[PDB]
Amino acid sequence: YFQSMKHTTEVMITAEEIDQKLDILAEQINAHYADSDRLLMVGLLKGSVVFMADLCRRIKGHVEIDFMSVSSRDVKILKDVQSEIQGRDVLIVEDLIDSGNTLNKVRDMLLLREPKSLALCTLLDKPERREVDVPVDFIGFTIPDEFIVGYGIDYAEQYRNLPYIAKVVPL
Amino acid sequence: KHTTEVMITAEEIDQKLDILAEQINAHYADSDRLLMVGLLKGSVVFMADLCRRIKGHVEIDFMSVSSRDVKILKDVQSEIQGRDVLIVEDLIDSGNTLNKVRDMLLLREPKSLALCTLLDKPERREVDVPVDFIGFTIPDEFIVGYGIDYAEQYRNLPYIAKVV
Amino acid sequence: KHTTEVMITAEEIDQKLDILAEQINAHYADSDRLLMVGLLKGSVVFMADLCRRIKGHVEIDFMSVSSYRDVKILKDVQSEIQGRDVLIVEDLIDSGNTLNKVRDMLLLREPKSLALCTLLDKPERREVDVPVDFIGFTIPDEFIVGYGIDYAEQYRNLPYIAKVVP
Amino acid sequence: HTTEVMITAEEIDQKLDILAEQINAHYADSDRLLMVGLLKGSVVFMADLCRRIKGHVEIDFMSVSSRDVKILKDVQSEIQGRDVLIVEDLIDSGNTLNKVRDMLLLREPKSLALCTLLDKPERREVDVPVDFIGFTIPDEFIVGYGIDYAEQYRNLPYIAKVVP
Repeated sequence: YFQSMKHTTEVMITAEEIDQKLDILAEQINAHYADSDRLLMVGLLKGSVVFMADLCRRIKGHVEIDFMSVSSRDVKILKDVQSEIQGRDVLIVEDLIDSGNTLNKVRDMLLLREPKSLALCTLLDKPERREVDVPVDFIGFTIPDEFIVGYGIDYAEQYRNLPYIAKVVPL
Repeated sequence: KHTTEVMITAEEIDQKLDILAEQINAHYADSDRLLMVGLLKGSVVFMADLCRRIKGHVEIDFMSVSSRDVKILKDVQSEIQGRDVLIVEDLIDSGNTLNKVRDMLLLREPKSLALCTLLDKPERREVDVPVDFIGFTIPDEFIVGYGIDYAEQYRNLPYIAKVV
Repeated sequence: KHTTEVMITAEEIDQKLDILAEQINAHYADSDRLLMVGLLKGSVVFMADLCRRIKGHVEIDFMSVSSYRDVKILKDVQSEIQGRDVLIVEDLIDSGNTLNKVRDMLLLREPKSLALCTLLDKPERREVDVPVDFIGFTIPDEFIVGYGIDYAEQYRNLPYIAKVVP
Repeated sequence: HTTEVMITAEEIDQKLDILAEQINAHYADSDRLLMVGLLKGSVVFMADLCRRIKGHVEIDFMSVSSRDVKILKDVQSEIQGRDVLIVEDLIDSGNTLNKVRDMLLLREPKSLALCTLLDKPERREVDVPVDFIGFTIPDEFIVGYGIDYAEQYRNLPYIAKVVP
């Protein structure tokens, strides 16, 4: 069987618009952590990697980065952070928040380790999809509930490496 | 420099496992299913012997973990939400690690969470962790065997020994 | 939708573990120290029982791998393997596909020696010819549970090996 | 110590275009490319490079620690029958990459290749095949663009020499 293309992708947010938003988020984060000397940025794999890579290069001061892998089902830790959390300023960095369910469970687990502070930063937010009230400190774009990919977001492990955010559109 | 001397014999442990199993079986008599979770590596021998005496629909699972920080090196594979969960441990002394594990598991909203330890050193307690089932209450002796190591050795002793 | 029927009693398993320990202990007579490495979750009861019968300076460890779909390491061993005598301890071998990948992974770490012990072997299922040094029982291709082996996560805690009658 | 730019962000950017053209030509005929990075050092290079690679691309990550190379987190994605590209920020001794390449070869990828942004050929202690190299550099003490000194400097947008 030959499988014909069944969808295409159309740019929704360009690489340049994302770059602009990162400048804004970095101004907000840098201002927020002005009186902090060290910041630990924790990304959730796989989706946060592109965003974390770009953002971390704009954050000032002593910055450390780390990653965790969790399952979306209870939230299971597939890979924990390698850094100590207690007494540290911690910023969780995520590509997209929709339901909030995963981020809320990750927040709760980290809070147990008594960071000095815990904040959450998401590039994209679908506020319509929210199912639990998780506090998000820094938000890039507010978007409708579209089928989106790119800049770390996959569909069937495809499109994670698009430099822009696209919606997946049927023929 | 050191040697080992038997403190609690294999036969004494065997008798206490029957006593623990009766308490556990009575406690979960009305439960749909029980998930028993051991912490690696120390819990494996105790868990292996104990789970064989527990009635009903039993599943077993393991975690590996290594102050408020904890690192989860391996989480449980099984679902926790809405299930009866029994944490199975060889020895509780400070309770520091167990308390952190208990707190993390509580976030997953098990129907119930309980703790069983073969050995308890109550004089060593540094945090108030609730312990539901205890085999033997012991002084702070330097002990190995039945899963408990010194520098990774002696976990395979069938008895609990004092290191002399 | 199903029942169980005893295939190997707890007594028969106990007797076979004595035979296996005799073989293992004789095999490692000259060994300074042995690392026994069990695969989770299936090997845990067999490991617990067997390790208590093995002589000398013994250390135990565990790994968790996904079933062969690649064989992925979900939890690696904590111990160093390089230059150690290592015995992999498994509940059951059938296709051999998973154990073959595990053996290969451990060989890459350059142990002093590597050997494999399985309590149960279904040789009519073998797809890859992984060398096994110690075998407890050779069994027909039956739907089996108990002594660490599950059906849908149930029955791992049965103290005997049982056939499921569907 | 202090730091001094050795390779600018613009220079890295120019080289990533060169690397991307080589990779894109090499994999023009590929059904699925899987790019695999080692945490944490490869994340920045991976993020930049993957955005320039054409076709069906998936990315994944492993965490390994050297003593044996133990797998702290394996890839989530399937390797068997796929074209796989290991993406690394720096190769010096090659020891860890050689063990990683060997482990991935066991999974029978269609093809396996290695790309590094930086190579210190004079530091090589094992013969690992490297298919794509960005910059060949002397054994300078360096940080930035994912490479740390005691966990610091990973977020520098350029590659800096540490001058003590």
